[PDB]
Amino acid sequence: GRLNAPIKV
Amino acid sequence: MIQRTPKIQVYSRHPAENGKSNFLNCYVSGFHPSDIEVDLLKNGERIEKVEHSDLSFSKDWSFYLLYYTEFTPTEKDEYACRVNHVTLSQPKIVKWDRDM
Amino acid sequence: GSHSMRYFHTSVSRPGRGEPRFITVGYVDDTLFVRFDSDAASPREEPRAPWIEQEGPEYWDRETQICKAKAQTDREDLRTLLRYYNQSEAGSHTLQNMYGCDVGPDGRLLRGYHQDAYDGKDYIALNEDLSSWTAADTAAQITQRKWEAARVAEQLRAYLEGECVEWLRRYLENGKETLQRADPPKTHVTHHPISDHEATLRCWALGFYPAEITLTWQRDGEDQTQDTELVETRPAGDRTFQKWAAVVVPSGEEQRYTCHVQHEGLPKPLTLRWEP
Ligand SMILES: [Cl-]
Repeated sequence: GRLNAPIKV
Repeated sequence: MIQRTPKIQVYSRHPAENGKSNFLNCYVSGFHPSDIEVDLLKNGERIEKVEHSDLSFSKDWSFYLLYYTEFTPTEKDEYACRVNHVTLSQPKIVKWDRDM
Repeated sequence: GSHSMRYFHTSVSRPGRGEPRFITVGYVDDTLFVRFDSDAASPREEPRAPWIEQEGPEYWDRETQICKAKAQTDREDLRTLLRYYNQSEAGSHTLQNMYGCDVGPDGRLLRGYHQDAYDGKDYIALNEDLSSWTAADTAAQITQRKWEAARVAEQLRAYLEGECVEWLRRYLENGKETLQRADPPKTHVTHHPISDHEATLRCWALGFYPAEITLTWQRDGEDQTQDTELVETRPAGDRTFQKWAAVVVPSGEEQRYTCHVQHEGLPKPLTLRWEP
C-alpha cells in the first residue's frame, strides 16, 4: 500500500 | 540532455521447438529518455497486436520494457525486433537466433 | 529470506500533446502487483498479481486516489523544475520517483528509500538515516530547503518504518505460494563453432525466480570475467527470468572450462561443463 503524503519539489 | 542507448535482446520464453507454440520477447533496457518504438517482425513484416509491459526502471534510473507475442517457430520463418530511439540514427534490427 | 516492496513512478511531459503521462507500478521482490497509467481510458490502480485481488474496494479506491494525486503533483513538479534549471517550455522532460522498503527474514526494516531523478539524473534522495537528504545540485538544494522546513523526512520515515513494512508482511503472507517460493535455474551448456580454431561455449540459466543470480566461467579454475559475455538478466514472461554467459574457447580446450551457477533456489552452487 502506497505513501499518501503529498510532496512537491 | 543525457541519453543512454537501449540494450536489446530478442529471445523466446521456452527453448524453441519447431512447430510448438511459444512466446517471442524483445526486452529493451538501459535507455533514456523513455520514448522508444519497438516492433516484432516475421519475415520482415510487422506482427500485429504485440503487447508490452508498463514502463519501469532500474536502480540506475534507466528504463526497461518487454514487448511480446505468441509465436510458433519453424525452420524457415525469420523473426526479429526493430527498435527506434533518439540515440539511434536508423532503426536497429536484431534478429532472433534460437541459440541466444 | 529477505524481501522488498518498491513503487516506481515516471511522468513524461509532452508539450503541445496534452498533459504529462504518468505511469506507476508496484513490486514485491521481482513480482509486479499493481499498475496505474493516466492514459488509460478510465485510470484506476489495477491488480497484476493474484494475491492482491482479495483487497477490497476501499483499498482500490484509496490507492487510485493516491495515484491520481501524485500524477497532479508531478505535473506541478515538472513546471517547477523548468524554473530551477532555467529551461524553456518546448521540450519533453522526465520525473522519476522510487520509494519502498527492504526487510529481513524476520520482517524487520533493513533499509528504506525515497528518491527522485530529473531527466535521468539523480535529483534528491532520502539518506539511509531516513532523516537527512542528498541533493545532487543547487536546484535540488532548493527542494531540500523546502523539505527540511516542512519536515518531510519525518513523514517518510513514519511510512517506511511502519506502513511499508506492515504492508509487505501482509503481502508476503497472502502471496506465500509464490512470493515465498524460489524456482531454481534450469541449466545447460551449448557449443557453437565459430571457425576451425574456436567455438563459443554458452552457459544457460532458465526458468528461475527471483532474478538475482550469478553465472561465471572459469578456465583451469580462474575466473574469465574480462573474456565473458554476460547478458542482462531478462524476463521470460511467465514470472521467471533467464540469463546466459558465453566464452570463446580455442579448439580442444572445452574441458578446461567450467560454468558456475549461484541462485537462492539452489542448495549448493552448481558446476557444469560442456557434455558432447
Ligand atoms: Cl488521472
